[PDB]
Amino acid sequence: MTNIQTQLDNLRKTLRQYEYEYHVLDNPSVPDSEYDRLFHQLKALELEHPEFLTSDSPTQRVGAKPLSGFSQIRHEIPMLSLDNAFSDAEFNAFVKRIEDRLILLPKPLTFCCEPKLDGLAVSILYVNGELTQAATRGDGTTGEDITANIRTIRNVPLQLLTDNPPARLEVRGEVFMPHAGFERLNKYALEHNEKTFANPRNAAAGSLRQLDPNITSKRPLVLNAYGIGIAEGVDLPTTHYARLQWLKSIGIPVNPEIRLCNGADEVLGFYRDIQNKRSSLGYDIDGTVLKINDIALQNELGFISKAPRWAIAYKFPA
Amino acid sequence: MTNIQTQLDNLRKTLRQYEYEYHVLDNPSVPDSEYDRLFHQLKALELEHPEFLTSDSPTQRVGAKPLSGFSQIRHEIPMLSLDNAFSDAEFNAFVKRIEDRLILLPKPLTFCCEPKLDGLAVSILYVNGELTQAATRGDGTTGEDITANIRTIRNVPLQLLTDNPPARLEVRGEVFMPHAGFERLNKYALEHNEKTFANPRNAAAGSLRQLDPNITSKRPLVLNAYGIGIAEGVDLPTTHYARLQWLKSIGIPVNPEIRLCNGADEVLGFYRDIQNKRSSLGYDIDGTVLKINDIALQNELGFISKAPRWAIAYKFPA
Ligand SMILES: Cc1ccc(Cn2cc(C(N)=O)ccc2=O)c(C)c1
Ligand SMILES: Cc1ccc(Cn2cc(C(N)=O)ccc2=O)c(C)c1
Ligand SMILES: COc1ccc(O)c2nc(C)c(C)nc12
Ligand SMILES: COc1ccc(O)c2nc(C)c(C)nc12
Repeated sequence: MTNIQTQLDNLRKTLRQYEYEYHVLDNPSVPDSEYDRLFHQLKALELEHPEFLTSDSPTQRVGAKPLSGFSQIRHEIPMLSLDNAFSDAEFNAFVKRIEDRLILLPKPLTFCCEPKLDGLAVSILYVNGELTQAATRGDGTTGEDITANIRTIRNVPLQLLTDNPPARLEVRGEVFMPHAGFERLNKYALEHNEKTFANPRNAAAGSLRQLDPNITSKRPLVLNAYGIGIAEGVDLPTTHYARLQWLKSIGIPVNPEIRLCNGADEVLGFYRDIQNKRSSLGYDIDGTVLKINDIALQNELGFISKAPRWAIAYKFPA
Repeated sequence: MTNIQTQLDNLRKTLRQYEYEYHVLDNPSVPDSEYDRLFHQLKALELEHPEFLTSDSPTQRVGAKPLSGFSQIRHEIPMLSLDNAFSDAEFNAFVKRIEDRLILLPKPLTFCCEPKLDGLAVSILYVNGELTQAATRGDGTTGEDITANIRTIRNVPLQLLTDNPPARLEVRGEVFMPHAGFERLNKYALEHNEKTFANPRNAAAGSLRQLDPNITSKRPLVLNAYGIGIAEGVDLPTTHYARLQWLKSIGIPVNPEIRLCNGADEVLGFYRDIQNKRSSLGYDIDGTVLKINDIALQNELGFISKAPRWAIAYKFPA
């Protein structure tokens, strides 16, 4: 044991706690100046004592050497697409189809309702708590290595916030750029002759495709986790909301506007409440993503492969 | 010009006409003995005058040398999957979802209704009328070269029945084995010590995976074309039924039980009529495949990629 290895560990633990509070809780216990005082106190010391520097330290978010092309990554568990509804009557028909397709319909049919961010789908792996690999969605089967670019996102933890993290946990989420960040960026490109971005979706996509993390660092990107992929060494809850609540408690950013709605009548109330809030969110939203909250019912219903909406195989019973 | 090149052309034209009548029309103009008389009259002569032998002659269906492993084939146009319904109430919900999803709902909503064969999905290419390539469905993106095995199917034309065939036409269909053929096959395996087949679906799959066409030739397989892929040099009709009627007129086998039904009430009548006929068809059927007959409405509705049945992105209007 030494006083400096004790100081480094203390600073790291504090700075991660301050980052959880600022980014995930939206409730920092200290001013930004305090957070920064300790940030460069740590950074200075790691450089004065290189032997005690760790790859997941809050000061090592940015890789100094720019990359020379992205590498392909075959996703273990596939990244699926989403079905879409464009009306109250169309949404109610999708529910009635599930109501019959199920073996037993519970009296309250609970749904985890969330806003649909206009963002880029990614998959982030965490091995024994620390971030080792990040990748784009791509076609769903294959994507690209955006690890050094995901590492630069201030609200993405480099280390999960738990003493017993799982063996391997894949966090699935959408990268996006909020309005303030988007407006600040286009002023800078205008003040320093360079291309401006059309809308926040394109700025985020363009920032993620950068091969120099130092550019990405300057881009004001943000993550919001929507699901889970690989889950080794853990017993994930039996509802989607609770799995989301669980990610929030281990250090991952999740959208605060997520709610549970019992049946289509309540779900339509949520869709309407978010449609009026569109004007005061601080980020873009295409709509609402609605999901069957019970995971057993999700595994009962299942998926549907690339297939027409104009054809159906109405099968016979035994 | 010579009398023998004139004889060969005449025999080929006649034998193809007799095959259309026997296999596609189910109405042969002559007895099987007449068809066979001419078959080996042609075969004998092609062998007495090898120089005038063609690769698409009715006598060259079977390749004499067995293959040494199948080659992979990347499908140009993808081969999609099918959605499924398990009840009257579930089917009506799928219709109501289409009724709203469309911009304009026609008064009569016509559907091309057909029986669902329990068969193996294939893709057959015809270049300037003659059969050049056949392939399995596989994952949808990639399949296997079963050209020499498809060539052996008595009801699959080696040459389209038209003086102006299209540039490239991909016929999409299901290979299956009828009951008589299936019962005759298992008696032969029992009488000559070999594995029997569980049901017609497995016998057909096992026959298609043979690398020696001579085995496939002996297996009593059959094709029924359900759709079209590549379509160069032709203006395909604006309805699914008419495209099917068109395949029937150029020499391809299509199921005779296919009918047009106006609206869900009539479609349910068809589903019921086929459910009672199950007992007297002479081949297996899992159910009924129902399709929106108008091709414009098909291109309006579109497809849906690998995606959950338990989730939906209810988007906002402009
Ligand atoms: C100078 C400076 C330092 C830090 C921040 C934001 N911030 C604050 C905290 C905090 N308050 O605990 C934690 C992480 C973080 O990213 C800004 C905007 C500017
Ligand atoms: C001996 C023999 C010859 C032909 C057939 C069946 N058949 C008949 C015709 C025909 N009638 O025009 C055309 C093609 C064909 O496949 C069988 C069952 C047995
Ligand atoms: C970018 O795509 C999405 C966004 C938000 C979601 O909740 C998603 N939920 C699921 C299940 C899937 C496949 N995609 C999602
Ligand atoms: C073996 O799969 C099928 C069988 C019958 C059909 O009509 C099909 N119709 C379509 C459009 C598709 C994608 N698959 C089909």
